[PDB]
Amino acid sequence: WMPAYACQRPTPLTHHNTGLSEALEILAEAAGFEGSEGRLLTFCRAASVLKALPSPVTTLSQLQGLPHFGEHSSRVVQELLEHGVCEEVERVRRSERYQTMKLFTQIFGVGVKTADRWYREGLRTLDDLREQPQKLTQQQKAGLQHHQDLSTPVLRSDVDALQQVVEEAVGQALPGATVTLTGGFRRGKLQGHDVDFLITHPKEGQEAGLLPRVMCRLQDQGLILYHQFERSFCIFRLPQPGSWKAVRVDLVVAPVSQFPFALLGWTGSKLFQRELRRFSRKEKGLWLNSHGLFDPEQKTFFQAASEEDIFRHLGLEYLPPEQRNA
DNA sequence: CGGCATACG
DNA sequence: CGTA
DNA sequence: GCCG
Ligand SMILES: Nc1nc2c([nH]c(=O)n2[C@@H]2O[C@H](COP(=O)(O)OP(=O)(O)OP(=O)(O)O)[C@@H](O)[C@H]2O)c(=O)[nH]1
Ligand SMILES: [Ca+2]
Ligand SMILES: [Ca+2]
Ligand SMILES: [Ca+2]
Ligand code: NA
Repeated sequence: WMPAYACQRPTPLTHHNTGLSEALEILAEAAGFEGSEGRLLTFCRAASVLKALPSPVTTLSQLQGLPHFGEHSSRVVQELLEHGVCEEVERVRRSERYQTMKLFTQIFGVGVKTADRWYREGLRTLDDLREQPQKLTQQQKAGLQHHQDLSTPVLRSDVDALQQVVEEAVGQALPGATVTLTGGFRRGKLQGHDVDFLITHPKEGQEAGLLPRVMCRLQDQGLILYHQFERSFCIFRLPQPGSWKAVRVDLVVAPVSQFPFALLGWTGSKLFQRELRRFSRKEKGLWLNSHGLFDPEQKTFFQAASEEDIFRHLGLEYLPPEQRNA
C-alpha cells in the first residue's frame, strides 16, 4: 500500500489530512523538547504518512496497514475523528513546559538544551532573558533583539529581490559563480522562516575561499545585521515599504562536483533528508550526505551530475522538490 | 532488543 | 553548544 | 513510538 520510508512516496505541500498531521506534529515537537528523538521521529513519520495519502482519513479502519501507526498514534487520530480534539495534544498545547520551550527554541542561537536549562532555572519569557543578558552569547543576543521580525514569515515575494542582491555580491566575489534558491521555497512554499541559497562555480576548484569574499561584500553593502568557511547563518536587512525588516538567510558554497548532493540536502524537507539518508544506509549500504554518496565496501564515491542521478543510484523513483514535503 | 541522518560554525 |  |  504505502512504503515505510518518506523518500519512497510523493509528499505534496498541501494535502488532505492537515488537521491530523498537525496534531501528531505537536506530539513530535513535545517529544523533542524532552529529548526523546525516537518518539519525535515516529510521530513525525506518522504525520508524514497522512500527508502522502490521496484523500482524508474518515475512519479508524483506514489506518490499518499504514506504517508508523501503532496504538499511540492511532489513538490520537481516533480521538480527533470522534471528538475533533485529542486531550493529550491539548494538554501539551496549554502546558507551561511546551509553550516556554517552544518560545525559547524559536530564538536564533537557542537549542533544546539551552532552553531546557533556562526553563529549569525558572525563566519563562523573552523579557526574563533580556534582563540577565550576561548569560547570552552574541548569537543569542542577536536572535533575541531580532526575534519579532524573525517570527514573521518571509514571503516568496521577498525572496527574488534578496536573491538579486546576493547574486550581485557573488558575481563580484567570483565572476561566473551562480546562486540557486533551495530550502522550502524550492519545494514550492509561499512562505518560510528563512531563505536558503546554494552557491557554486562551473569550474571545479574556483569556489575555494568564496564564502568569506561574499560575506565581506554583503557586509560592506550594509546588508548584514548579524553573521558569525562554507556555510553562513546570517540575519539580513531586507527592504520593506518605507523601512526594512530582519530576515534569516543561509548561504552555502559547494564545489560543482558536489552540487547535486548539496542541492538535494539543502532542499529538504528535514524529514525527507533524514529518511533518505536512513534508506541509503540501511537498505542500500551507502552513506549519504550533502557532499556525496559513499560505497564503504568499494571505498568509492558516486559521481552525480544531477539530483536525478542520485535517486537512480539509490534505486528510488525520482521526486521533484515539490513532492519532498515530508 | 537496537536503531533512529549527518554534517559544519 | 549552535546551525542546516 | 514504532519497525524489523
Ligand atoms: N531546520 C533544519 N534543516 C535541516 C536539518 N538537517 C538538515 O539536513 N536540514 C536541511 O536544511 C534545509 C533547510 O533548512 P530550513 O530550516 O530552512 O528548512 P525549510 O526551508 O523547509 O524551513 P522554512 O520553510 O521554515 O524556512 C531543510 O529543508 C533540510 O533539508 C535540521 O536539523 N534542521
Ligand atoms: Ca499498525
Ligand atoms: Ca528555509
Ligand atoms: Ca535555513
Ligand atoms: Na533556536
